[PDB]
Parts: sequence; C-alpha cells; structure tokens
Amino acid sequence: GGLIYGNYLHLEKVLNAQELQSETKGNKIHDEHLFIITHQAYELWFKQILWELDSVREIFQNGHVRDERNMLKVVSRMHRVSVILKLLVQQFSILETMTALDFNDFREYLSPASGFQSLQFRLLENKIGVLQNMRVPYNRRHYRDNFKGEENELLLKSEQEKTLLELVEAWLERTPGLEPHGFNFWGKLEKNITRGLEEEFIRIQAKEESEEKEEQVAEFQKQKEVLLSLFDEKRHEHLLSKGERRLSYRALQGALMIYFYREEPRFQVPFQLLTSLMDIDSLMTKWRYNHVCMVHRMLGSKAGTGGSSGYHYLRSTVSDRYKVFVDLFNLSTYLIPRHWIPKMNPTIHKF
Amino acid sequence: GGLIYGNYLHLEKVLNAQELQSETKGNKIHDEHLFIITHQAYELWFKQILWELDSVREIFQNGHVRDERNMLKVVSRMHRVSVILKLLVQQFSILETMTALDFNDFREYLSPASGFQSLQFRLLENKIGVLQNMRVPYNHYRDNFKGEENELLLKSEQEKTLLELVEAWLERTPGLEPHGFNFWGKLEKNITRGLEEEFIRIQAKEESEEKEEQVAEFQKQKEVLLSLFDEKRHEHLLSKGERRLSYRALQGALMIYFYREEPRFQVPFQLLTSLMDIDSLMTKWRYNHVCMVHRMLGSKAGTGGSSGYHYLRSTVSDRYKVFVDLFNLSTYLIPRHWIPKM
Amino acid sequence: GLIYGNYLHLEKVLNAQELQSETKGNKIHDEHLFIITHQAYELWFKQILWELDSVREIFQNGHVRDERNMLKVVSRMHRVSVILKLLVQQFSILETMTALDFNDFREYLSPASGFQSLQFRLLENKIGVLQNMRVPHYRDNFKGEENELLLKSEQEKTLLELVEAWLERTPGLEPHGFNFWGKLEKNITRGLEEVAEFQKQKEVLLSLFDEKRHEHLLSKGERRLSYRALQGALMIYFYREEPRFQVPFQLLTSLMDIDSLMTKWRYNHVCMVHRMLGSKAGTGGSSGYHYLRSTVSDRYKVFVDLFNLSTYLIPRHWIPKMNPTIHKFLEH
Amino acid sequence: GLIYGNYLHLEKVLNAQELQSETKGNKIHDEHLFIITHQAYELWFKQILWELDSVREIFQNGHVRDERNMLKVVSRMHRVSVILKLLVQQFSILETMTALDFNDFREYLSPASGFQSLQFRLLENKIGVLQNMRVPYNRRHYRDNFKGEENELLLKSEQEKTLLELVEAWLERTPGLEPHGFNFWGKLEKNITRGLEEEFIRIQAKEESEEKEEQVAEFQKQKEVLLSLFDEKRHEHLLSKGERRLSYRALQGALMIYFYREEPRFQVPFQLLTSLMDIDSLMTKWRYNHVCMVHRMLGSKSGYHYLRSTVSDRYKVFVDLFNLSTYLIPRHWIPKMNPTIHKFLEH
Ligand code: HEM
Ligand code: HEM
Ligand code: HEM
Ligand code: HEM
Ligand SMILES: O=C1C[C@@H](c2c[nH]c3ccc(F)cc23)C(=O)N1
Ligand SMILES: O=C1C[C@@H](c2c[nH]c3ccc(F)cc23)C(=O)N1
Ligand SMILES: O=C1C[C@@H](c2c[nH]c3ccc(F)cc23)C(=O)N1
Ligand SMILES: O=C1C[C@@H](c2c[nH]c3ccc(F)cc23)C(=O)N1
Ligand SMILES: O=C1C[C@@H](c2c[nH]c3ccc(F)cc23)C(=O)N1
Ligand SMILES: O=C1C[C@@H](c2c[nH]c3ccc(F)cc23)C(=O)N1
Ligand SMILES: O=C1C[C@@H](c2c[nH]c3ccc(F)cc23)C(=O)N1
Ligand SMILES: O=C1C[C@@H](c2c[nH]c3ccc(F)cc23)C(=O)N1
Repeated sequence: GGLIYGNYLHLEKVLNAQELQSETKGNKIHDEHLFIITHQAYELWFKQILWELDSVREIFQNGHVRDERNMLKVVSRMHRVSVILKLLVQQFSILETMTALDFNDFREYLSPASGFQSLQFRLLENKIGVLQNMRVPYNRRHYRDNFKGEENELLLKSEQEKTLLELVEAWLERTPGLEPHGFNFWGKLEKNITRGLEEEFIRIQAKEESEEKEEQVAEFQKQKEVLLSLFDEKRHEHLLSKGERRLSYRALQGALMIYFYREEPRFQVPFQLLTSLMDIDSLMTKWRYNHVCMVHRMLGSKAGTGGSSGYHYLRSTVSDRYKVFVDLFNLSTYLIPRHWIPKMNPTIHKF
Repeated sequence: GGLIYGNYLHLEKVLNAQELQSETKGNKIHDEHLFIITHQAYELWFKQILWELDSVREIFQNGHVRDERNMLKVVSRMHRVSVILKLLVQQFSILETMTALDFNDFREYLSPASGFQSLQFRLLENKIGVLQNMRVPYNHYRDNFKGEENELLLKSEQEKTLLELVEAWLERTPGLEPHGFNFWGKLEKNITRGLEEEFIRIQAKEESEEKEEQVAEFQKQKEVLLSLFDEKRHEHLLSKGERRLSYRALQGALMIYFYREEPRFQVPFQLLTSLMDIDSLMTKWRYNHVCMVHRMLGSKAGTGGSSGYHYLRSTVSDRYKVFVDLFNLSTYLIPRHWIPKM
Repeated sequence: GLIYGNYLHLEKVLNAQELQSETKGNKIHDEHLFIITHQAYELWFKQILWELDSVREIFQNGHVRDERNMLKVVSRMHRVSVILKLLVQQFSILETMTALDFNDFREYLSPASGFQSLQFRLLENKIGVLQNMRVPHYRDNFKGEENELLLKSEQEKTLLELVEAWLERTPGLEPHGFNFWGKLEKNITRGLEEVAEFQKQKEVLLSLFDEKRHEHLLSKGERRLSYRALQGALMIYFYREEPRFQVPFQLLTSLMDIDSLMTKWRYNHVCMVHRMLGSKAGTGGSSGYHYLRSTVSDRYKVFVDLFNLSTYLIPRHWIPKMNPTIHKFLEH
Repeated sequence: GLIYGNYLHLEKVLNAQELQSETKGNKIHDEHLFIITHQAYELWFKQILWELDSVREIFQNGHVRDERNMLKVVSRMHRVSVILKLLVQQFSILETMTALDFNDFREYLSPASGFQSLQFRLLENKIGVLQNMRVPYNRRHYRDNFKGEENELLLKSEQEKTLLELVEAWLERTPGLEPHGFNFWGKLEKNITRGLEEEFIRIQAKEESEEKEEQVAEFQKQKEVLLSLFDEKRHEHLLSKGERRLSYRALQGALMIYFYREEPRFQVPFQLLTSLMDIDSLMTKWRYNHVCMVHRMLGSKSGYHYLRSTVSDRYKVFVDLFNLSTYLIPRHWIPKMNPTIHKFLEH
C-alpha cells in the first residue's frame, strides 16, 4: 500500500475524536463543536512546543550545546516555540466568536472538567522552569492533584528532570570572558561603573546650586545605589531566596557579558537565544492574559467548573512570579553608557 | 465518576496520531513532527469550517432562513468561518520556520502522498460552490480517492452548494416585484435618464482634447451600466463560467447593496460581505501555500504528481472565486442621486 | 491635476522626523524607528477619534433612534476594533529594537513621555474612563488649548453615557408593556427550587433585582450603567435573535471588544516596557513598569457591566416566553 | 523640556488630513480612513528605506567584511520583514470601507493614484527591481508620473548599487569557493556525479515494475536538473533573459551557506539569506492583498489587470535564493569538512 495523506496524519484518530457531551446527554448544542476543536488544536500545538522544548533541553543535557555548530538549531527551535505561541495567542479570537449565552447552553455538561486538567500545559510550565514556590496558592496544592498513573509519572519527571532554566543557567555560567585569570569581565565592569559614577557625581556637583541640579543629585543617588547593588552577591542570594531572582550570580554575569558584547561573532547567536527566552516568557504571559479577558466575557464573576474563583484566580497568574527568565528582563535595570563597557583588546577579540 | 478534560477531548486519540515516517524507516528527522502537527491542525479547522458551513446550508435548504430571526445565527457562523480562515492563513508562518534543507531530509518518505488527498479541503471547495468544470486543466481531482470517501465527494458535488442556496435566497429579495417597488425597471429608467443628462453637460463644453476624454469616458461608462440590463449577455457569460449567479439573484444582490441601511437589509448586507470575505481568504490561503511551496521545492514537481509551484499558482485566479459576481457589482456602482428613491 | 503626495500632505508627514540624538551630535540609528512607531500610533489614534466622535454625534443628534443608522454605527465601532488589533500587533515592530540600543538614545527623551499624548487621553475620556477611578492629576502634563480640549472631553457626553440613554429607551422594559423585569423576577424565583452550590447561585442571581445594592456599587464606581440601562442590556442579550435586536447585540459585542483591545494595548505596552527599562523609573517621573501594570484592571473597563452580566445567565426555558404580540413589535 | 508632541512633530503629522470631498463642499466620512491608511503606509515605507539604506551602506563601505556587523545587518533585514508583515495586515483596516462608501469620494481623487508614491518606487529600486523587467502601464515607463527632483531621485535609485548587487558581491567572496582552497564547486559536481551513479545502480537492480518504469523517468528528470547547475553557459544566458539575477559565482556562495549553515561563520549569513527571501515573499503578499482589495472596491473598472501582473517572478529580486531548493541533494552527498577548513569557519 502506497502512502496516503489521511493515513500518514492518522486522521482516523484526529477526525474521529469529537464527541459533544450535549449530544451524548440528548441535547446537542452547535457551538460545543467549536469548543472541542479549539482545545484539541491548542493541545496539538502544546505537544509540538514540548517536542521542540524537550529537544533543546536534550542538546544542553547531553553537552552537544558545547559544540557551537548546534546554536543555529537551538535558536531556530526556540524562535519556533515563540512563533507557535504567537499563533496560540491569536487562536483565542476564534473562540471569541462564541457568545457567553451560547456557551451557557452547553457549559453544564462540562462539570467538573476544566483547562486546569491540561497535562501538557503543566508539562510545558514545568519543563520551561516554573517552580512550586512561583505558583499562586490555589494553583500550587491543586495542580498536580488532578492526575494519576502514567499522567502523574510524566508530571513528576517534568518537576524532577533538568528544566530549561537550570540548563541555560549552567551554560551561562561558562560564558567566555568571566574568568578572573582572563578577561575578568566582572572586575573591569565594577571598576568602570565606580569610575563612571565618580565622573557623573563631579559633572552634577559642578552645576550652579539650582533646582534642575537638585533633581539630578537625588536621581544620581538612586542610580548609584542600584548600579553598585549589582556587585553585592549577598543581596543576590537574599533576592534568590524571596524568588525575586532565579539565576545564579554567575549565570547573571554570563547573560550581561552576552548583552554588552552581543556583536562579537561568538555572542551573536547566544544573544538571539537570550532574546527568544524573554519572547517565550512574554508570549506565555500574553497567553494567560488573553485567556483571562475571554473567561471574563464567558463567566463574569462566577466560579469555574474546576472549583476556582474563576476570572480572579486566572488574573493572579498574569504576574512576573510566573516569568521563568524574569532576570533577563531585569538586566535592563543595570544598562550603563556604552563608554563604561570594559573595552576589548586584540587578544580577546580574536577569541 | 466525573468528566475529565483529557477524556472529553479524546486526547487518547488526538495526542497518539503522530508517527514520523522517517522514524518508522530508522532515520528520525526532527522537523517531520512539525509537518504532521501543522496538517493535523489545518484538518481540525477544516472539520470545524464544514460543521459551520453544513449548518448554514441546512438553514437555507429547510426554509429557516425565511424567518429573519435566524439571520444573526447565519451571519455570525459565516463570520466565524472567515475568522478561522484568517488563522489558517497566519498558520503558514509556523511551517515557514522549517528550512527547505531540513524538509529535504524527510521529503522522500512522503512519496507518493500529498494535499490533493485532503478529503476535507475538496468537500469545503465543493460545498461553497467550486464546479468540477472550472478546476484548472490538471485538476480529475477525485481519482486521488476511492471507497466511502469517494461517495462523500459526489454527495458534496450533487447536494445544494452554498452558492445555489444563496442564489435562491437572493431570487426572493423583497423589492424586485415588477408590480411592487419594481427596482429593476426603476434602476434602468434612472441610469438611462442620468446618462442622457450627463451627455447634455458634455455637449455644453468648448470642443477640445479634454472634452474628448469626457466623451470617451462617458461612452465606456454608458456601455457598462447599460449592459447590466442585457439578460441575453448574462446567460451567455453564465455558460462560459464568467458569472455564477442567476440574473434575478444579481438583481437581489444589487438591491441589498443599494438599500443596505434599510433594517431588513442590514444583516443580509453583512452576509454578502462575509461571502466575499470567505472567497478572499480561500484565495489568500492558496497564495500563502504557493509562496511557501516555492521556498520548499523551487520548480521541482510535487510528490502528488503535479509540477508543484507553477500548477498551484494557476489555482490563484477568479476561476475559483465562487462569489465573483458579488465582487463585480462594484463595476456597476452609480451616483447616489440615481438610486431609485424608497 | 491632483497629485498623491499633495493629496496626502506628505510634505508635512515625511518632513516630521527629527532625531534628538542627531540634534545633540551623535545620531543613534534606532531613534528613527522610535519616532515613526509613535507617529503611526498617533495617525491611528486620530482615525479612532474621528470614528468615535461620529458615533457620539449619531447618538447625541437623535439619528440613532432611526434604526437604518444601526449598520453605520456597528460598522464604525467594528472599525475601531480592527484599528486597535493592528495597534496591539504594532508593538512587534518596536520590539525589534533591543533595550541596549534604546538605552543609547533614551537620555535625549527626558523628560518627554506617553503621559503627554493628548490623543490617548481624549480617546480614554471620549469612551468614558472617569478621572476619579484613574490610578495616580494626568492633566498636570497639559497646558494651553490642549488642557481645554481635554477638559471638554470629560464634560461633553461620553460613549458610555450616550449608550446608557439609548439602553434606557430599549423596547420591552415598560412595566405595563411586555414588563421584562417583573417577568424575569417571577421566572428566576419559580425555577430556584432544584454539596448544593444552588445556595450561592440563588444568592447572586436574586441580587440582580436589588436596585439598592446596584445604587451603592454604582456610586462606588464598581458599576457604570444605570439600573434601567442594565435591564436594556440584558433584554438585548436574551432576545438577541429578534430582528430589531440583532444589530444592537452586535453593538454591545463590539463595545466589549473595544474594552478588551484597550486593555490588550495596555498589557502589550507593559510587556515591552518591562524588557526595555526593567524596574527603572520612566522619563516622565513615575515608577514606569509597576504604574503601567495598575492601568491593566477593571478600573479602566468602561463597559465592565456588559462583561459582568455573564454572571446572571440562566437556562433558556426560564427566559420569559415571548408571545405573538411583542414578536410583532420587534419585526422590521 | 522636551514635549512628546513637539518631539514627534505632531504639529505636522496630525495637521496633514484634508478631505478633498470636504474642500469641495460634500464631506464623505470614510475619506478620512483612506487618507490615514496611506499616511501610515508612507511613514512605514520611510522606515523601510531608513533600514534598507543603512544596510546597503554597510555593504558599500566594506564594513560587512567585519563579521561583527552581521548581527546588525540581519536585525535590520528582519525588522523590514516585520514592518512588511504589519503593512500586509494593515489592508484589513481599509477593507472596513465598503465599495458603496468608497464610490461617494472616488471622483474627488482623479487623476492621483498609488502609481505616484515616490517611496514605493525607491523601495522597489533599492531592493533591486530592474526597470527593464517591470510590466509597462499604458505602454510607458513608471517614471512618467514623476518630474523634477522626484524624477532625479528615482534615477539615482536605479543607478546606485541595489541590495541585490551588494549581496551578490559579498556572495562572490564566500569562503570555500577557492579552486585552490576547499574547492566546494568541483567537489560538489564529483559528489553529485557519484550520487546519481550510486542511485542509478539501486534502481536498475529493482524488478521491471510500475516503480522501475516510473523511478527511471523521475531519476532521469532529477539527473538533468542537477547536472544543469554546472552548466555555466546556460546560467549566463538566463541572466540576460532576466530569469536569474545573481552571478554564477554568487549562486555558488549562496549554495555554500545553505549546505554549511550550521558552521559558525555561516549561521548568521544563512539567517540573512532567509530574510532576503522573507522580504521578497512579503512584498509579493503586499501586491496580492492590494489586488484582492482593489477587486472588491472597483471590480473591472484596466488597473486590476496590471496589478495581477505585478504578482509575478519579474518583481522577485532574490528569486535565485528560492530556486536553489531545486538543486538540494541528500545530506550524505554534501562534501565533508576537514580540520583545515572546519577551523577556518570557527569565530
Ligand atoms: C469559554 C472558554 C473558556 C473558559 C470559560 C475557560 C475557563 C477557565 C477557568 C474558569 C479556569 C480556571 C480553573 C477552573 O475554575 O476550572 C481555566 C483554566 C485553564 N484553562 Fe481555560 N477556559 C476557556 C477556554 C480555554 C481554552 C481554549 C484553553 C486552551 C487550552 C484553556 C486552557 C486552560 C488551562 C490550561 C487552564 C489552567 C490555567 C492555569 O492554572 O494557569 N481554556 N479556564
Ligand atoms: C510545507 C511544505 C509543503 C509543500 C512542499 C507542499 C507541496 C504541495 C504540492 C507540490 C502540491 C500540489 C500537488 C502535488 O504535486 O503534490 C500541494 C497541494 C496541496 N497542499 Fe501542500 N505543501 C506543503 C504544505 C501544506 C500544508 C501545511 C497544507 C495544509 C492543509 C497543504 C495542503 C495542500 C492541499 C490541500 C493541496 C491541494 C491544493 C490544490 O489542489 O488546490 N500543504 N502541496
Ligand atoms: C521603548 C518603547 C517604550 C517605552 C520604554 C515606554 C515607556 C513608558 C513608561 C515608563 C511609561 C510610564 C510614564 C513615564 O514614566 O514616562 C509610559 C507611558 C505611556 N506610554 Fe509608553 N513606552 C514606550 C513606547 C510607547 C509607544 C510606542 C506608545 C504609543 C503611543 C506609548 C504610549 C504611552 C502612553 C499613552 C503612556 C501613558 C499611558 C497610561 O497612562 O496608561 N509608549 N511609557
Ligand atoms: C480603495 C483602496 C484602493 C484602491 C481602489 C486602489 C486602486 C489602485 C489602482 C487602480 C492602482 C493602479 C493604478 C491606477 O490605475 O490608478 C493602484 C496602484 C497602487 N496602489 Fe492602490 N488602491 C487602493 C489602496 C492603496 C493603498 C492603501 C496603498 C498604500 C500605499 C496603495 C498603493 C498603491 C501603489 C504603490 C500602487 C502602484 C503599484 C504598482 O505599480 O505595482 N493603494 N491602486
Ligand atoms: O562553545 C561553548 C563555550 C561554552 C559557552 C558556554 N556559554 C556560552 C555563551 C556564549 C558563548 F559564546 C559560548 C559559551 C560552551 O559550553 N560551549
Ligand atoms: O466554566 C468553565 C468551563 C471549563 C473549561 C474551560 N476549558 C475547558 C476545556 C474542556 C473542558 F472539559 C472544560 C473546560 C472551565 O474551566 N470553566
Ligand atoms: O425573510 C425572508 C424574505 C425572503 C428574502 C429573500 N432574500 C432576502 C434578502 C433580504 C431580505 F431582507 C429578505 C429576503 C426570504 O426567503 N426570507
Ligand atoms: O512535495 C510535496 C510534499 C507533499 C506533501 C505536502 N503536504 C503533505 C501532507 C501530507 C503528506 F503525506 C504529504 C504532503 C506534496 O504534496 N508535495
Ligand atoms: O427606534 C428606536 C427604538 C429605541 C431603542 C432604544 N434602545 C434600543 C435598543 C434596541 C432596540 F432594538 C431599539 C432601541 C430608540 O432609541 N429608537
Ligand atoms: O522611559 C521612558 C521613555 C519615554 C517615552 C515613551 N514613549 C515616548 C514617546 C515620545 C517621547 F518623547 C518619549 C517617550 C517614557 O515614557 N518612558
Ligand atoms: O569575514 C569575511 C569573509 C568574507 C565573506 C564574504 N561572503 C561571506 C559569506 C559568509 C561568510 F561567513 C563570510 C563571507 C568577507 O567579505 N568578510
Ligand atoms: O480609484 C482609484 C483611486 C486611486 C488611488 C489609490 N490609492 C490612492 C491614494 C491617494 C490618491 F489620491 C489616489 C489613490 C487609484 O489608483 N484608483
């Protein structure tokens, strides 16, 4: 038998998977078909994100990431995950063609099932690196309870196996130029920022004791506290513990090296990767936020079939507490004028 | 005990349908998984579009459309189809993150299967109203099918298309009755008069090569607007497949255009706009498919037999535009003052 | 003969790009993108004001009472939605600028900011955002003729108010007519008989008829519509298929759409500002990021009532049966 | 203090809206949408020219030789394709104007058209649309509709080095092409010759079947196309026919970057070639969405027949980059890299 489209794509499974509970309980509602197909498409795309994501995790875990041939493939697959999520954010607009009233006519046949029971959404959160600590109080206790057997087993492995956060952290820690014996990035930077701020305090104190200056002297003192707190490793470990940061002090230094020196040939694709990790975080959140806006129109204030407050619980998930790579965002707090960036000498350029 | 998300959605089926031919032949190629999911996603949405479309056909076929209570349901479902198609056009962006080089690594394992074997794509084309005899020469499309599937295509070819059902509904548009509002006779009279006057204002002007441009413009207009009232011409053009709608449906469509602000016509106007939307997005679908296949194959021939790129280009024409007549009513728009007063 | 460039006054549009970075002697390439992005946002804000004002004027001059105008109204409201969808997508362009590169010309913007966009505020005011519900005055940014326009835009009737009046005159609320409200209270009460969530579900439904609770929540600002407007809204939801209700229901749908898309614009702005500045202060004085997060809330959802009515949805067999008489009144 | 409105010069941008219907005493509401839409497009064409000129410059002044500039080049080419995506999306706004409403102000616009957009022509020229290959309108050149300085600026844009010419030059210096070096081309012919021979043996070994009759017709087709690629004389011929645009040597660089894209020196260059095809594809979707809208607005009123001509490979400047997918070969035929050339493609 020569290969046929329908058989290749196992459409005898995919297109024989649509059972309107409304029809099964004798009262067919038209739009329930849309409800099912929308979720099934979301779930196809989750599996494909998981396929890309597990493949990039494997390239870090098995050391292939160490060979820089593999960086185009890493960035290309991670960018693919953001392109898919973009589509998933847009996909909400299809289900927004269902009125709250028409939803109401079949809602009742759904209890107590809910999106909460999405295994693959949880595999996706975990594998990226959402920690138990990060999860909203209701979310934390209640998320893994919905599961049993092999489904319970996959969820554990997703919590226990190396997350994309951990693997990126290890890789960032080996960023070339951090070696105190070599380029000594962190040392040179602390020196240049200290030198840099001293020049700034002198520029400001040289002005005629006015109120435009008084604005500058106190804006300086805030900027100085902040820039110098970069070098306070104990503040890092303290912020690590309140989970306001997630990355090792040294990964942070790696990420900042990649940012400042991103044009150097060996950092070009590494910079692209860091941008794609922020994009995935931004789009995961835009997904959460587009989900909230739609549930508001569908339920108003009413409790969800899963037994949550509904619209309010979901609103609490749209928070930086769920941004895994929140640190890559927060590095923008520590941007300095280009003039203060430790200059590169011919030795480390060729490197 | 109680309904579980996974069970409701039959994810035991949906998420166990992903078999890489490259893996089955012991040379697993990563990007093959994307190829499969992308098509599985397209096919879920094709099934939803058929669901909405068949529901709208039945509302015309069983006379429920006669009861104007049901027009919000009709327009909202036809709008929903165009919203889904917007997503399917955007959806090519995902598959375009596969390089041609990466595609080249699993392409051999697909032979001789292809999109020509999409039952649902063909069912959708037929149910809207793509005729067997208007398909570009190389498409003979149904030979790619056998068995139960092949029967369904013929039910789809012989059962009443959206085009036929909208034609019948257009033929009953209120205002067309020669003893009533007599739209057609009044429109002919007002265009004939409006033109006569328009020509008087040209023979005022001082003979020049500017006045000759007006006379030349006027003669082109006159011929086009007056040809609207040539029924023998419409029947000739129907038979050549340059028009699809009966002469009387065309009159009903023009009535809906001119008088759209009249409450009874507001939603019917939204319906005609949606039908044109759906043709526009189908053709955007064919064009985005074409643009991607060019990057993937070049001028190489398809696994499904055809020349690939060049053949698919040919499917991006008004040959495949079911509601072409609704686009071409723009050709016969006239100044407001000429529209018969209500 | 008319020429494209002159029709479009391109001599102004394409001579409006001045890089402040270039003016102070070190041109930064990416500033040109920052300028053009803001200019296109402002062109589109103007087009939304033009649509919105024309719909305001169609309620205020009485024409909305002529139902042949409903197509124009829902079509112009729909158009504002399509423009807002593009304005949300348009952040994707400015996100091709890295924080690093932004950082190179940001110094020259001090102290200008979005807070000084007149059109954004006119738009917020004209839809019906109340200044007493804003997270902190915004007018302190504005002076001269701009402070005037802005003042007019709070005092002149908002889209919410005009939509309110219109919802208040909705066919079927008349107590000695179809008496929608009385029959609904009869019908919710007659159905509420049958781990039971029923006790919670009965408590919330029946508080719909508590005209007093509404009065309190309204003055407080957690609700925005008159009690009677909210009756009209719910009338149009339940009887949306009735010929006369179809395009009015499309209008309510598109009003919620505009709230969603404003909030989506607010949230996309936030996501981009987060990558651009981090937890830095904004050039206009505020703790940029955390303040912009506060604008993404129901304080700023003008038509929150139309959203919240999903709470009070009932099975259809409870909805007051519509007799052959009022079926006749709601035909064309 | 700098003020938002002054910074953006809004005193120009938001005082550039003159409805011609209104300045002839019959104001039509939708004419405003028409004007804003075009003005948004023109703002964005100006951004695309800003990006595209900086990139041409980077090539022209020899800075692109310094590979630390590749992140900037590929960022600005990707940005152009991101802008062009929104411009394609932008047509949906104008599609909310009905043909009936458009018809109320159409008369006031004569004889102006999109044909008169200076920036759209510069954009076409600077990317590298050849005037010799453009479909004529009314049997005449596209520069007829422009005079004075605008006519002069279009002429410069035809004569100055196009993005195509500057990519072509850089494609010609692709490392690995040196006959005395890695000798990519010679090695490729050798590996393709062997590949086809090895393939012809496994087929002639199969039983005389439907497959055997078929695979010999297909194999003989694939054979003609692949050996086609080494025919430098055919290529020079197709250059002049305009059916190909890049020099034979540039073609070689492009194919080298495809096959060895994972090589670090080749990662970002492959991303650039991917972006060039992206821009061609999005310019053509621009042309097609414009057409689909004009069909609805005008019908057969013949502009709509010229516009369907522009949706053609005449206007696809990097058509060669697409067509290379014709000459793709199994992974294992690609000439291997050794530690003398592998180490020359390490950053
Ligand atoms: C009318 C449509 C929808 C409604 C009313 C809705 C409602 C809800 C509600 C109320 C919750 C909170 C848990 C609960 O009370 O049950 C929830 C969570 C969730 N929904 Fe939806 N939903 C809708 C559509 C979708 C769609 C299309 C998806 C696609 C996969 C989805 C995926 C999820 C997921 C994964 C969660 C768990 C979120 C988390 O804990 O962070 N929902 N939904
Ligand atoms: C990504 C690489 C893809 C390639 C290389 C490709 C190639 C082709 C080719 C060559 C044909 C013409 C028949 C033949 O000679 O085989 C075709 C037709 C078709 N393809 Fe694709 N395709 C791709 C993706 C897709 C996707 C994602 C869909 C989604 C449904 C799709 C649906 C179809 C359909 C329905 C047809 C029949 C088109 C018609 O006759 O009008 N293809 N494709
Ligand atoms: C890199 C890009 C951008 C950054 C970093 C940025 C940053 C900020 C910040 C920090 C604020 C808070 C006020 C302040 O401190 O000045 C703000 C407010 C604002 N921005 Fe932006 N912005 C950006 C782009 C845009 C664009 C493209 C628009 C388009 C109109 C815009 C419109 C606004 C408006 C209207 C406000 C006031 C809005 C409100 O009060 O909710 N911004 N922006
Ligand atoms: C109602 C909307 C539109 C109509 C009816 C329309 C119609 C046309 C027509 C008929 C032509 C061919 C020249 C002629 O015969 O006058 C044309 C060309 C053109 N239009 Fe449009 N157009 C529309 C919107 C737009 C928009 C929004 C743009 C944005 C810049 C635009 C840009 C162009 C350009 C650049 C050309 C020349 C294209 C080429 O030569 O390949 N048009 N248009
Ligand atoms: O090739 C390498 C060097 C090292 C590495 C870790 N992080 C990095 C970040 C940027 C960079 F350029 C190199 C590295 C690694 O393990 N693989
Ligand atoms: O009001 C509701 C409905 C339910 C829900 C959302 N998405 C789903 C998908 C499948 C399913 F079975 C149920 C649901 C939920 O979470 N609250
Ligand atoms: O209600 C109706 C009347 C009639 C009809 C046919 N075409 C129409 C077009 C517009 C309109 F308002 C009504 C009609 C029909 O069969 N159903
Ligand atoms: O060159 C090709 C590849 C093939 C193809 C496209 N889409 C598919 C989907 C399923 C399948 F099995 C094969 C295909 C086709 O039609 N021409
Ligand atoms: O002719 C009319 C009817 C009335 C009206 C007010 N609100 C409504 C809401 C729905 C509806 F169908 C009609 C109305 C109005 O102001 N003029
Ligand atoms: O950090 C910043 C930069 C500034 C800003 C945003 N958009 C603008 C537009 C024009 C302008 F001049 C300045 C701005 C702001 O609000 N916070
Ligand atoms: O660094 C270099 C090498 C050379 C070059 C030309 N084309 C290329 C294409 C890819 C590549 F990696 C390098 C090159 C150049 O002009 N400067
Ligand atoms: O019916 C028309 C109008 C004109 C056109 C298209 N875009 C424009 C923009 C500005 C302008 F003034 C005129 C036009 C054209 O080509 N055919």
